[PDB]
Amino acid sequence: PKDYMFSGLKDETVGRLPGTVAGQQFLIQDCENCNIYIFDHSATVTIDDCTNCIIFLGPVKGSVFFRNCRDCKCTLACQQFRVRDCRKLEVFLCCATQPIIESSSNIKFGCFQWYYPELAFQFKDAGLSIFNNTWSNIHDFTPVSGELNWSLLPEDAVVQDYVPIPTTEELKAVRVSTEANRSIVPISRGQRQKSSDESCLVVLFAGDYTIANARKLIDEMVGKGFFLVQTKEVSMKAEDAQRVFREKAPDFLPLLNKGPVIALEFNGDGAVEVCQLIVNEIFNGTKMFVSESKETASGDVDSFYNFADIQMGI
Amino acid sequence: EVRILLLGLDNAGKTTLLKQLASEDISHITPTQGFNIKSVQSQGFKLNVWDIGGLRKIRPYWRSYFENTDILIYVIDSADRKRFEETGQELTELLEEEKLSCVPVLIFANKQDLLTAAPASEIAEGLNLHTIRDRVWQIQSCSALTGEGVQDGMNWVCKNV
Ligand SMILES: Nc1nc2c(ncn2[C@@H]2O[C@H](COP(=O)(O)OP(=O)(O)NP(=O)(O)O)[C@@H](O)[C@H]2O)c(=O)[nH]1
Ligand SMILES: [Mg+2]
Repeated sequence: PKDYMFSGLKDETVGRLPGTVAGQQFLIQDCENCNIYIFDHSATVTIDDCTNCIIFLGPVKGSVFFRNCRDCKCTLACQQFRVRDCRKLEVFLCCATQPIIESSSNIKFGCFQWYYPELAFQFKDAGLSIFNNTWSNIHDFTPVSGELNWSLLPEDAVVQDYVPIPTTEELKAVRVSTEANRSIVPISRGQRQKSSDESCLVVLFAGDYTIANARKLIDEMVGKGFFLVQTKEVSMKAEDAQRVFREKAPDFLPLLNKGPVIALEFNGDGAVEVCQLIVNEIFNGTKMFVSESKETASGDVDSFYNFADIQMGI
Repeated sequence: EVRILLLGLDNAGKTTLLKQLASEDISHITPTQGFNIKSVQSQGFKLNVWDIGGLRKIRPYWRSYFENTDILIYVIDSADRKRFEETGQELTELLEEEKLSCVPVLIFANKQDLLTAAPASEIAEGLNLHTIRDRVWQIQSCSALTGEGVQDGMNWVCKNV
Protein backbone atom coordinates (compact mmCIF):
# COMPACT_ATOMS: atom_id res chain seq x y z
CA PRO A 1 0.00 0.00 0.00
CA LYS A 2 2.51 2.66 -1.20
CA ASP A 3 1.17 6.02 -0.02
CA TYR A 4 4.70 5.98 1.41
CA MET A 5 6.25 7.71 -1.60
CA PHE A 6 6.48 11.09 -3.29
CA SER A 7 6.78 10.49 -7.00
CA GLY A 8 6.98 12.87 -9.95
CA LEU A 9 5.72 16.03 -8.25
CA LYS A 10 6.51 19.55 -9.50
CA ASP A 11 6.15 22.93 -7.79
CA GLU A 12 4.49 21.48 -4.67
CA THR A 13 4.73 21.50 -0.90
CA VAL A 14 3.80 18.17 0.61
CA GLY A 15 4.67 16.25 3.75
CA ARG A 16 3.79 13.81 6.49
CA LEU A 17 2.40 14.50 9.92
CA PRO A 18 3.36 12.58 13.01
CA GLY A 19 2.15 9.03 13.21
CA THR A 20 1.56 8.90 9.54
CA VAL A 21 4.70 6.90 8.64
CA ALA A 22 5.41 5.28 12.03
CA GLY A 23 8.82 3.77 11.18
CA GLN A 24 8.13 2.56 7.64
CA GLN A 25 10.41 3.01 4.64
CA PHE A 26 9.87 6.22 2.69
CA LEU A 27 10.67 6.98 -0.92
CA ILE A 28 11.25 10.22 -2.78
CA GLN A 29 11.79 10.22 -6.57
CA ASP A 30 11.52 12.53 -9.58
CA CYS A 31 10.54 15.69 -7.74
CA GLU A 32 11.35 19.20 -8.95
CA ASN A 33 11.00 22.54 -7.11
CA CYS A 34 9.22 20.73 -4.25
CA ASN A 35 9.17 21.32 -0.48
CA ILE A 36 8.94 17.98 1.28
CA TYR A 37 8.48 17.67 5.05
CA ILE A 38 8.48 14.25 6.72
CA PHE A 39 7.65 14.89 10.41
CA ASP A 40 7.79 11.25 11.52
CA HIS A 41 10.33 8.46 12.01
CA SER A 42 11.42 6.34 9.05
CA ALA A 43 13.03 2.96 8.51
CA THR A 44 15.09 4.33 5.60
CA VAL A 45 14.82 6.95 2.86
CA THR A 46 16.13 7.00 -0.70
CA ILE A 47 15.96 10.22 -2.69
CA ASP A 48 16.26 9.70 -6.45
CA ASP A 49 16.58 12.23 -9.27
CA CYS A 50 15.28 15.24 -7.39
CA THR A 51 15.97 18.79 -8.54
CA ASN A 52 15.93 21.98 -6.51
CA CYS A 53 13.98 20.58 -3.55
CA ILE A 54 13.65 21.41 0.18
CA ILE A 55 13.60 18.29 2.33
CA PHE A 56 13.12 17.59 6.00
CA LEU A 57 13.42 14.03 7.19
CA GLY A 58 12.43 13.08 10.72
CA PRO A 59 14.63 10.47 12.36
CA VAL A 60 15.66 7.54 10.13
CA LYS A 61 16.42 4.19 11.79
CA GLY A 62 18.53 3.12 8.82
CA SER A 63 20.19 5.00 5.99
CA VAL A 64 19.42 8.09 3.95
CA PHE A 65 20.51 7.77 0.33
CA PHE A 66 20.75 10.66 -2.10
CA ARG A 67 21.23 9.59 -5.72
CA ASN A 68 21.43 11.86 -8.77
CA CYS A 69 20.20 14.96 -6.95
CA ARG A 70 20.91 18.61 -7.58
CA ASP A 71 20.33 21.84 -5.58
CA CYS A 72 18.60 20.28 -2.60
CA LYS A 73 18.45 21.77 0.89
CA CYS A 74 17.85 19.25 3.73
CA THR A 75 17.63 18.76 7.43
CA LEU A 76 17.67 15.14 8.48
CA ALA A 77 18.76 12.69 11.13
CA CYS A 78 19.78 9.15 10.26
CA GLN A 79 21.86 6.13 11.14
CA GLN A 80 23.84 6.25 7.85
CA PHE A 81 24.24 9.04 5.31
CA ARG A 82 25.16 8.21 1.68
CA VAL A 83 25.47 10.41 -1.39
CA ARG A 84 26.17 9.41 -5.03
CA ASP A 85 26.12 11.31 -8.36
CA CYS A 86 24.93 14.54 -6.67
CA ARG A 87 25.74 18.24 -7.10
CA LYS A 88 25.18 21.28 -4.86
CA LEU A 89 23.51 19.63 -1.84
CA GLU A 90 23.13 21.60 1.36
CA VAL A 91 22.59 19.42 4.39
CA PHE A 92 21.81 20.05 8.08
CA LEU A 93 22.73 16.62 9.40
CA CYS A 94 22.46 14.30 12.36
CA CYS A 95 24.20 10.99 11.65
CA ALA A 96 25.18 8.07 13.83
CA THR A 97 28.05 7.18 11.59
CA GLN A 98 30.43 8.69 9.08
CA PRO A 99 28.72 10.62 6.30
CA ILE A 100 29.81 9.34 2.92
CA ILE A 101 29.99 10.95 -0.52
CA GLU A 102 30.79 9.35 -3.87
CA SER A 103 31.00 10.88 -7.41
CA SER A 104 29.73 14.18 -6.07
CA SER A 105 30.70 17.83 -5.89
CA ASN A 106 29.69 20.86 -3.87
CA ILE A 107 28.19 18.99 -0.96
CA LYS A 108 27.84 21.22 2.09
CA PHE A 109 27.23 20.10 5.67
CA GLY A 110 25.99 21.72 8.89
CA CYS A 111 24.74 20.40 12.21
CA PHE A 112 21.09 19.35 12.40
CA GLN A 113 19.14 22.23 13.98
CA TRP A 114 15.41 21.55 14.34
CA TYR A 115 12.67 21.14 16.94
CA TYR A 116 9.08 20.06 17.32
CA PRO A 117 7.17 18.53 20.31
CA GLU A 118 6.89 15.03 18.78
CA LEU A 119 10.50 14.89 17.56
CA ALA A 120 12.29 13.67 20.72
CA PHE A 121 10.06 10.57 20.84
CA GLN A 122 10.70 10.00 17.12
CA PHE A 123 14.46 9.85 17.68
CA LYS A 124 13.71 7.31 20.36
CA ASP A 125 11.46 5.30 18.01
CA ALA A 126 14.20 5.48 15.34
CA GLY A 127 16.69 4.22 17.92
CA LEU A 128 18.89 7.31 17.29
CA SER A 129 20.76 8.95 20.13
CA ILE A 130 20.77 12.73 19.99
CA PHE A 131 24.31 12.66 21.44
CA ASN A 132 25.90 10.42 18.79
CA ASN A 133 26.26 12.84 15.90
CA THR A 134 29.23 12.87 13.60
CA TRP A 135 28.02 15.33 10.96
CA SER A 136 31.28 16.97 9.91
CA ASN A 137 33.15 13.79 9.46
CA ILE A 138 32.86 13.21 5.73
CA HIS A 139 34.66 10.58 3.79
CA ASP A 140 34.87 11.11 0.05
CA PHE A 141 35.40 7.96 -1.93
CA THR A 142 36.26 9.92 -5.07
CA PRO A 143 38.55 12.74 -3.98
CA VAL A 144 39.98 15.01 -6.70
CA SER A 145 43.47 16.44 -6.21
CA GLY A 146 43.70 20.22 -5.76
CA GLU A 147 40.09 20.62 -4.68
CA LEU A 148 37.49 19.40 -2.30
CA ASN A 149 34.13 17.89 -3.19
CA TRP A 150 32.59 18.95 0.13
CA SER A 151 32.78 21.64 2.77
CA LEU A 152 31.04 22.95 5.85
CA LEU A 153 28.18 25.47 5.82
CA PRO A 154 29.15 28.73 7.56
CA GLU A 155 28.32 28.84 11.27
CA ASP A 156 26.28 32.00 10.77
CA ALA A 157 24.03 30.04 8.35
CA VAL A 158 20.41 30.54 9.38
CA VAL A 159 18.25 27.41 8.95
CA GLN A 160 15.21 29.38 7.67
CA ASP A 161 17.22 30.38 4.60
CA TYR A 162 17.81 26.73 3.50
CA VAL A 163 14.90 24.85 5.06
CA PRO A 164 12.04 27.32 5.64
CA ILE A 165 9.30 26.37 8.12
CA PRO A 166 6.11 25.12 6.38
CA THR A 167 3.26 27.65 5.92
CA THR A 168 0.63 25.34 4.45
CA GLU A 169 -2.36 24.15 6.36
CA GLU A 170 -1.57 20.54 6.59
CA LEU A 171 1.90 21.39 7.70
CA LYS A 172 1.99 24.12 10.34
CA ALA A 173 -0.18 21.99 12.68
CA VAL A 174 3.35 20.72 13.52
CA ARG A 175 4.96 23.27 15.83
CA VAL A 176 8.45 23.86 14.58
CA SER A 177 11.37 25.99 15.68
CA THR A 178 14.78 26.29 14.06
CA GLU A 179 16.41 28.12 16.97
CA ALA A 180 19.71 26.68 18.23
CA ASN A 181 18.45 26.78 21.86
CA ARG A 182 15.38 24.61 21.19
CA SER A 183 17.02 22.06 18.86
CA ILE A 184 16.62 18.40 19.88
CA VAL A 185 20.15 17.69 18.65
CA PRO A 186 22.58 19.91 20.56
CA ILE A 187 24.65 22.02 18.13
CA SER A 188 28.21 20.66 17.80
CA ARG A 189 31.15 22.11 15.93
CA GLY A 190 32.62 18.76 15.11
CA GLN A 191 35.60 19.55 13.00
CA ARG A 192 35.14 23.16 12.50
CA GLN A 193 38.46 24.84 12.78
CA LYS A 194 39.28 26.00 16.32
CA SER A 195 41.14 29.05 17.61
CA SER A 196 41.81 27.50 21.06
CA ASP A 197 43.61 24.21 21.71
CA GLU A 198 42.01 23.80 25.14
CA SER A 199 39.34 21.13 25.52
CA CYS A 200 37.30 19.90 28.49
CA LEU A 201 35.61 16.58 29.07
CA VAL A 202 32.44 16.16 31.06
CA VAL A 203 30.87 12.81 31.68
CA LEU A 204 27.37 12.60 33.14
CA PHE A 205 25.89 9.30 34.27
CA ALA A 206 22.50 7.79 33.54
CA GLY A 207 19.46 9.15 35.40
CA ASP A 208 16.11 10.93 34.97
CA TYR A 209 17.57 14.44 34.99
CA THR A 210 20.84 13.79 33.07
CA ILE A 211 19.61 14.74 29.61
CA ALA A 212 18.30 17.99 31.09
CA ASN A 213 21.66 18.50 32.84
CA ALA A 214 23.65 18.05 29.64
CA ARG A 215 21.58 20.81 28.01
CA LYS A 216 21.75 23.20 30.96
CA LEU A 217 25.52 22.72 31.05
CA ILE A 218 25.85 23.14 27.30
CA ASP A 219 23.89 26.41 27.66
CA GLU A 220 26.04 27.66 30.54
CA MET A 221 29.26 26.99 28.62
CA VAL A 222 27.93 28.64 25.44
CA GLY A 223 26.71 31.60 27.53
CA LYS A 224 30.29 32.09 28.76
CA GLY A 225 31.75 32.00 25.26
CA PHE A 226 32.85 28.39 24.89
CA PHE A 227 32.04 25.87 22.20
CA LEU A 228 30.63 22.40 22.16
CA VAL A 229 32.80 20.16 19.99
CA GLN A 230 31.22 16.74 20.39
CA THR A 231 28.90 14.58 22.39
CA LYS A 232 29.01 10.82 23.00
CA GLU A 233 26.51 8.32 24.44
CA VAL A 234 27.98 4.88 25.34
CA SER A 235 28.09 2.20 28.00
CA MET A 236 30.98 2.58 30.39
CA LYS A 237 32.30 -0.64 31.92
CA ALA A 238 34.54 -0.60 35.00
CA GLU A 239 37.70 -1.16 32.88
CA ASP A 240 36.74 1.81 30.65
CA ALA A 241 36.09 4.11 33.62
CA GLN A 242 39.61 3.30 34.79
CA ARG A 243 41.21 4.25 31.44
CA VAL A 244 39.44 7.62 31.22
CA PHE A 245 38.90 8.71 34.81
CA ARG A 246 42.04 7.17 36.17
CA GLU A 247 42.45 7.56 39.88
CA LYS A 248 39.05 9.25 40.00
CA ALA A 249 37.30 6.12 38.73
CA PRO A 250 36.43 4.77 42.25
CA ASP A 251 34.08 7.77 42.77
CA PHE A 252 32.09 6.91 39.58
CA LEU A 253 32.05 3.10 39.54
CA PRO A 254 28.70 2.87 41.43
CA LEU A 255 26.98 4.82 38.63
CA LEU A 256 28.10 2.96 35.52
CA ASN A 257 25.39 0.33 35.57
CA LYS A 258 22.19 2.50 35.36
CA GLY A 259 22.78 2.90 31.61
CA PRO A 260 24.82 4.83 28.99
CA VAL A 261 26.92 7.84 30.05
CA ILE A 262 26.80 11.20 28.28
CA ALA A 263 30.11 12.74 27.27
CA LEU A 264 30.59 16.40 26.32
CA GLU A 265 33.67 17.95 24.75
CA PHE A 266 34.03 21.67 25.41
CA ASN A 267 36.50 24.05 23.73
CA GLY A 268 37.98 27.45 24.46
CA ASP A 269 40.61 29.29 26.49
CA GLY A 270 39.64 28.84 30.16
CA ALA A 271 37.19 26.00 29.36
CA VAL A 272 38.22 23.63 32.15
CA GLU A 273 38.33 26.27 34.91
CA VAL A 274 34.96 27.75 33.85
CA CYS A 275 33.46 24.29 33.46
CA GLN A 276 34.59 23.42 37.02
CA LEU A 277 33.05 26.61 38.40
CA ILE A 278 29.65 25.93 36.76
CA VAL A 279 29.46 22.28 37.78
CA ASN A 280 30.38 23.32 41.32
CA GLU A 281 27.59 25.94 41.49
CA ILE A 282 24.84 24.33 39.46
CA PHE A 283 25.17 20.58 40.13
CA ASN A 284 25.86 20.22 43.85
CA GLY A 285 24.99 16.68 44.83
CA THR A 286 25.27 15.47 41.24
CA LYS A 287 28.42 13.50 40.47
CA MET A 288 30.05 14.24 37.11
CA PHE A 289 33.53 13.91 35.74
CA VAL A 290 35.14 17.22 34.76
CA SER A 291 38.71 17.48 33.53
CA GLU A 292 41.13 18.67 36.27
CA SER A 293 43.12 21.03 34.01
CA LYS A 294 44.05 22.25 30.52
CA GLU A 295 47.06 19.92 30.92
CA THR A 296 45.05 16.70 31.27
CA ALA A 297 41.85 17.50 29.32
CA SER A 298 43.27 16.58 25.93
CA GLY A 299 44.37 13.24 27.43
CA ASP A 300 40.87 12.84 28.87
CA VAL A 301 39.10 13.42 25.56
CA ASP A 302 41.33 10.98 23.63
CA SER A 303 40.95 8.15 26.15
CA PHE A 304 37.21 8.58 26.01
CA TYR A 305 36.94 8.48 22.22
CA ASN A 306 39.39 5.57 22.17
CA PHE A 307 37.31 3.27 24.34
CA ALA A 308 34.06 4.47 22.77
CA ASP A 309 35.37 4.09 19.18
CA ILE A 310 36.03 0.41 19.89
CA GLN A 311 32.62 -0.20 21.55
CA MET A 312 30.97 1.34 18.46
CA GLY A 313 33.60 -0.03 16.03
CA ILE A 314 33.53 -3.39 14.25
CA GLU B 1 37.80 -24.30 7.89
CA VAL B 2 35.42 -22.40 5.53
CA ARG B 3 36.12 -19.23 3.44
CA ILE B 4 33.09 -16.96 2.96
CA LEU B 5 32.92 -13.94 0.67
CA LEU B 6 30.27 -11.36 1.52
CA LEU B 7 29.47 -9.18 -1.48
CA GLY B 8 26.59 -7.11 -2.82
CA LEU B 9 25.93 -3.44 -3.48
CA ASP B 10 26.76 -0.73 -0.99
CA ASN B 11 23.93 -0.34 1.54
CA ALA B 12 22.52 -3.84 0.95
CA GLY B 13 23.32 -4.80 4.54
CA LYS B 14 26.53 -6.88 4.33
CA THR B 15 28.15 -5.64 7.55
CA THR B 16 24.82 -5.66 9.46
CA LEU B 17 24.57 -9.28 8.45
CA LEU B 18 28.18 -9.94 9.49
CA LYS B 19 27.61 -8.50 12.96
CA GLN B 20 24.34 -10.40 13.44
CA LEU B 21 26.22 -13.66 12.72
CA ALA B 22 28.81 -12.73 15.34
CA SER B 23 25.83 -11.61 17.49
CA GLU B 24 26.94 -8.00 18.13
CA ASP B 25 25.59 -4.41 18.21
CA ILE B 26 24.26 -3.29 14.81
CA SER B 27 23.31 0.37 15.39
CA HIS B 28 26.78 1.95 14.84
CA ILE B 29 27.63 0.24 11.59
CA THR B 30 29.35 2.68 9.24
CA PRO B 31 29.72 2.24 5.45
CA THR B 32 32.77 0.09 4.83
CA GLN B 33 36.01 1.44 3.46
CA GLY B 34 38.25 -1.55 2.96
CA PHE B 35 36.78 -4.68 4.45
CA ASN B 36 36.06 -6.63 7.67
CA ILE B 37 36.95 -10.19 8.78
CA LYS B 38 35.07 -12.35 11.28
CA SER B 39 35.12 -15.99 12.41
CA VAL B 40 31.73 -17.48 13.21
CA GLN B 41 30.84 -20.96 14.36
CA SER B 42 27.82 -22.55 12.81
CA GLN B 43 26.68 -26.13 12.81
CA GLY B 44 30.13 -27.30 13.67
CA PHE B 45 32.04 -25.20 11.13
CA LYS B 46 34.55 -22.38 11.65
CA LEU B 47 33.43 -19.75 9.10
CA ASN B 48 35.82 -16.94 8.03
CA VAL B 49 33.55 -14.30 6.48
CA TRP B 50 35.11 -11.50 4.42
CA ASP B 51 32.85 -8.46 4.46
CA ILE B 52 33.89 -6.26 1.60
CA GLY B 53 33.04 -2.64 0.84
CA GLY B 54 30.44 -2.57 -1.89
CA LEU B 55 30.18 0.91 -3.25
CA ARG B 56 30.59 1.47 -7.01
CA LYS B 57 33.98 3.15 -6.64
CA ILE B 58 35.63 0.24 -4.77
CA ARG B 59 34.05 -2.80 -6.55
CA PRO B 60 37.25 -3.10 -8.63
CA TYR B 61 38.82 -4.44 -5.42
CA TRP B 62 36.38 -7.34 -5.22
CA ARG B 63 38.63 -9.39 -7.57
CA SER B 64 41.54 -9.28 -5.14
CA TYR B 65 39.45 -11.36 -2.71
CA PHE B 66 38.06 -14.12 -4.97
CA GLU B 67 41.08 -16.31 -4.13
CA ASN B 68 40.18 -19.57 -2.34
CA THR B 69 36.59 -18.57 -1.71
CA ASP B 70 34.55 -21.56 -0.67
CA ILE B 71 31.17 -19.78 -0.50
CA LEU B 72 29.80 -16.60 -2.02
CA ILE B 73 27.13 -14.92 0.01
CA TYR B 74 25.57 -12.18 -2.05
CA VAL B 75 23.34 -9.63 -0.35
CA ILE B 76 20.56 -7.60 -1.98
CA ASP B 77 18.50 -4.71 -0.67
CA SER B 78 15.05 -6.24 -1.36
CA ALA B 79 13.49 -2.89 -0.48
CA ASP B 80 15.42 -0.90 -3.11
CA ARG B 81 13.84 -1.85 -6.45
CA LYS B 82 15.57 1.11 -8.08
CA ARG B 83 18.90 -0.72 -7.88
CA PHE B 84 17.65 -4.19 -8.86
CA GLU B 85 19.21 -3.68 -12.28
CA GLU B 86 22.57 -2.53 -10.87
CA THR B 87 22.83 -5.49 -8.48
CA GLY B 88 21.44 -7.67 -11.28
CA GLN B 89 24.48 -6.72 -13.30
CA GLU B 90 27.14 -7.10 -10.54
CA LEU B 91 25.88 -10.59 -9.69
CA THR B 92 25.95 -11.69 -13.36
CA GLU B 93 29.56 -10.51 -13.65
CA LEU B 94 30.58 -12.35 -10.49
CA LEU B 95 29.23 -15.66 -11.71
CA GLU B 96 31.22 -15.17 -14.91
CA GLU B 97 34.40 -14.79 -12.83
CA GLU B 98 36.77 -17.68 -13.46
CA LYS B 99 38.25 -17.58 -9.94
CA LEU B 100 34.72 -18.05 -8.54
CA SER B 101 33.89 -20.97 -10.84
CA CYS B 102 31.95 -23.79 -9.18
CA VAL B 103 31.61 -21.78 -5.98
CA PRO B 104 28.23 -22.24 -4.28
CA VAL B 105 26.35 -18.93 -4.09
CA LEU B 106 23.71 -17.98 -1.56
CA ILE B 107 21.62 -14.92 -2.34
CA PHE B 108 20.13 -13.02 0.60
CA ALA B 109 16.95 -11.17 -0.20
CA ASN B 110 17.60 -8.80 2.69
CA LYS B 111 15.40 -6.26 4.52
CA GLN B 112 12.16 -8.21 4.32
CA ASP B 113 11.14 -6.45 7.46
CA LEU B 114 10.38 -3.56 5.13
CA LEU B 115 7.31 -2.63 3.23
CA THR B 116 8.38 -2.03 -0.29
CA ALA B 117 10.24 -5.22 0.14
CA ALA B 118 10.03 -7.37 -2.91
CA PRO B 119 9.67 -11.03 -2.09
CA ALA B 120 12.30 -13.68 -2.87
CA SER B 121 9.88 -14.92 -5.55
CA GLU B 122 10.05 -11.75 -7.68
CA ILE B 123 13.79 -11.02 -7.27
CA ALA B 124 14.82 -14.61 -8.08
CA GLU B 125 13.39 -14.79 -11.56
CA GLY B 126 13.81 -11.00 -11.91
CA LEU B 127 17.44 -11.94 -12.16
CA ASN B 128 16.52 -15.08 -13.93
CA LEU B 129 18.49 -17.06 -11.40
CA HIS B 130 16.95 -20.25 -12.66
CA THR B 131 19.36 -20.01 -15.56
CA ILE B 132 22.35 -20.60 -13.30
CA ARG B 133 23.67 -24.12 -14.05
CA ASP B 134 27.39 -23.50 -13.38
CA ARG B 135 26.99 -24.16 -9.66
CA VAL B 136 24.65 -24.70 -6.69
CA TRP B 137 22.60 -21.68 -5.59
CA GLN B 138 19.82 -20.57 -3.25
CA ILE B 139 17.76 -17.51 -2.41
CA GLN B 140 16.98 -16.83 1.30
CA SER B 141 14.55 -14.13 2.37
CA CYS B 142 15.97 -12.52 5.50
CA SER B 143 16.28 -9.38 7.59
CA ALA B 144 19.72 -8.49 8.83
CA LEU B 145 17.99 -6.01 11.16
CA THR B 146 16.05 -8.51 13.26
CA GLY B 147 18.23 -11.53 12.34
CA GLU B 148 15.19 -13.46 11.09
CA GLY B 149 15.83 -15.84 8.19
CA VAL B 150 19.58 -15.49 8.52
CA GLN B 151 20.09 -18.83 10.21
CA ASP B 152 18.14 -20.50 7.37
CA GLY B 153 20.66 -19.12 4.87
CA MET B 154 23.61 -20.21 6.93
CA ASN B 155 22.15 -23.73 7.28
CA TRP B 156 22.18 -24.03 3.48
CA VAL B 157 25.77 -22.73 3.45
CA CYS B 158 26.81 -25.53 5.82
CA LYS B 159 24.77 -28.07 3.85
CA ASN B 160 26.87 -27.13 0.80
CA VAL B 161 30.39 -26.90 2.25
N1 LIG C 1 15.34 -2.13 8.03
C1 LIG C 1 16.49 -2.73 7.73
N2 LIG C 1 17.60 -2.02 7.62
C2 LIG C 1 18.67 -2.79 7.31
C3 LIG C 1 18.71 -4.16 7.12
N3 LIG C 1 20.00 -4.58 6.82
C4 LIG C 1 20.70 -3.48 6.83
N4 LIG C 1 19.97 -2.36 7.13
C5 LIG C 1 20.43 -0.98 7.20
O1 LIG C 1 20.88 -0.68 5.89
C6 LIG C 1 22.03 0.22 5.95
C7 LIG C 1 23.27 -0.37 5.29
O2 LIG C 1 23.82 -1.44 6.04
P1 LIG C 1 25.30 -1.92 5.84
O3 LIG C 1 25.45 -3.08 6.75
O4 LIG C 1 26.18 -0.75 6.07
O5 LIG C 1 25.43 -2.37 4.39
P2 LIG C 1 26.72 -2.71 3.65
O6 LIG C 1 26.31 -3.73 2.67
O7 LIG C 1 27.80 -3.11 4.57
N5 LIG C 1 27.16 -1.38 2.92
P3 LIG C 1 28.62 -1.07 2.39
O8 LIG C 1 28.84 -1.86 1.13
O9 LIG C 1 28.70 0.43 2.18
O10 LIG C 1 29.55 -1.45 3.52
C8 LIG C 1 22.15 0.57 7.42
O11 LIG C 1 21.32 1.70 7.65
C9 LIG C 1 21.61 -0.67 8.12
O12 LIG C 1 21.19 -0.37 9.43
C10 LIG C 1 17.51 -4.91 7.25
O13 LIG C 1 17.33 -6.14 7.11
N6 LIG C 1 16.42 -4.10 7.57
MG1 LIG D 1 29.71 -2.63 4.91
